[PDB]
Amino acid sequence: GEIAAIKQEIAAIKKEIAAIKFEIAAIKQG
Amino acid sequence: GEIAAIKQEIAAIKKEIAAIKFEIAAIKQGYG
Amino acid sequence: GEIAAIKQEIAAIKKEIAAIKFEIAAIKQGYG
Repeated sequence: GEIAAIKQEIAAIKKEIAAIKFEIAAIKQG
Repeated sequence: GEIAAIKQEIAAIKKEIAAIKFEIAAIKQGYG
Repeated sequence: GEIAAIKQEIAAIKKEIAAIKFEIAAIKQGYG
Protein backbone atom coordinates (compact mmCIF):
# COMPACT_ATOMS: atom_id res chain seq x y z
CA GLY A 1 0.00 0.00 0.00
CA GLU A 2 2.81 2.37 0.96
CA ILE A 3 4.70 1.29 -2.17
CA ALA A 4 1.64 1.85 -4.39
CA ALA A 5 1.27 5.39 -3.00
CA ILE A 6 4.98 6.28 -3.42
CA LYS A 7 4.95 5.13 -7.06
CA GLN A 8 1.81 7.17 -7.62
CA GLU A 9 3.56 10.25 -6.20
CA ILE A 10 6.54 9.63 -8.51
CA ALA A 11 4.22 9.44 -11.53
CA ALA A 12 2.46 12.67 -10.47
CA ILE A 13 5.83 14.48 -10.17
CA LYS A 14 6.93 13.32 -13.62
CA LYS A 15 3.59 14.58 -14.91
CA GLU A 16 4.31 18.00 -13.40
CA ILE A 17 7.86 18.01 -14.83
CA ALA A 18 6.34 17.38 -18.30
CA ALA A 19 3.90 20.22 -17.72
CA ILE A 20 6.69 22.55 -16.56
CA LYS A 21 8.83 21.87 -19.65
CA PHE A 22 5.94 22.88 -21.92
CA GLU A 23 5.37 26.04 -19.93
CA ILE A 24 9.05 26.97 -20.12
CA ALA A 25 9.15 26.37 -23.90
CA ALA A 26 6.13 28.66 -24.39
CA ILE A 27 7.84 31.41 -22.37
CA LYS A 28 11.00 31.01 -24.50
CA GLN A 29 8.87 31.46 -27.66
CA GLY A 30 8.98 35.29 -27.78
CA GLY B 1 15.37 3.09 6.49
CA GLU B 2 15.50 2.96 2.68
CA ILE B 3 11.81 3.72 2.26
CA ALA B 4 11.93 6.62 4.73
CA ALA B 5 14.83 8.26 2.88
CA ILE B 6 12.92 7.92 -0.41
CA LYS B 7 9.93 9.71 1.17
CA GLN B 8 12.07 12.62 2.40
CA GLU B 9 13.46 12.99 -1.13
CA ILE B 10 9.98 12.94 -2.65
CA ALA B 11 8.83 15.56 -0.11
CA ALA B 12 11.77 17.88 -0.91
CA ILE B 13 11.11 17.43 -4.64
CA LYS B 14 7.47 18.46 -4.21
CA LYS B 15 8.58 21.76 -2.61
CA GLU B 16 10.93 22.41 -5.53
CA ILE B 17 8.07 21.75 -8.01
CA ALA B 18 5.81 24.19 -6.16
CA ALA B 19 8.50 26.89 -6.20
CA ILE B 20 9.06 26.37 -9.94
CA LYS B 21 5.32 26.59 -10.78
CA PHE B 22 4.98 29.80 -8.76
CA GLU B 23 8.06 31.30 -10.37
CA ILE B 24 6.50 30.46 -13.74
CA ALA B 25 3.24 32.12 -12.61
CA ALA B 26 5.21 35.20 -11.50
CA ILE B 27 7.14 35.48 -14.78
CA LYS B 28 3.94 35.29 -16.86
CA GLN B 29 2.56 38.18 -14.78
CA GLY B 30 5.65 40.36 -15.16
CA TYR B 31 7.16 39.66 -11.71
CA GLY B 32 10.57 38.34 -12.84
CA GLY C 1 16.41 -4.17 -9.03
CA GLU C 2 12.87 -2.88 -8.48
CA ILE C 3 13.92 -0.63 -5.59
CA ALA C 4 17.04 0.42 -7.54
CA ALA C 5 14.72 1.44 -10.39
CA ILE C 6 12.77 3.74 -8.03
CA LYS C 7 16.08 5.28 -6.96
CA GLN C 8 17.07 5.89 -10.60
CA GLU C 9 13.74 7.58 -11.25
CA ILE C 10 14.43 9.87 -8.30
CA ALA C 11 17.97 10.73 -9.42
CA ALA C 12 16.67 11.49 -12.93
CA ILE C 13 13.92 13.74 -11.55
CA LYS C 14 16.58 15.60 -9.52
CA LYS C 15 18.66 16.22 -12.67
CA GLU C 16 15.58 17.47 -14.55
CA ILE C 17 14.71 19.83 -11.68
CA ALA C 18 18.25 21.33 -11.54
CA ALA C 19 18.14 21.93 -15.28
CA ILE C 20 14.69 23.55 -14.92
CA LYS C 21 15.98 25.84 -12.15
CA PHE C 22 18.78 26.88 -14.53
CA GLU C 23 16.26 27.56 -17.32
CA ILE C 24 14.16 29.74 -15.01
CA ALA C 25 17.25 31.73 -13.97
CA ALA C 26 18.08 32.25 -17.67
CA ILE C 27 14.54 33.43 -18.44
CA LYS C 28 14.80 35.97 -15.59
CA GLN C 29 18.37 37.22 -16.14
CA GLY C 30 18.97 40.87 -17.02
CA TYR C 31 22.09 43.01 -17.26
CA GLY C 32 21.85 43.91 -13.52
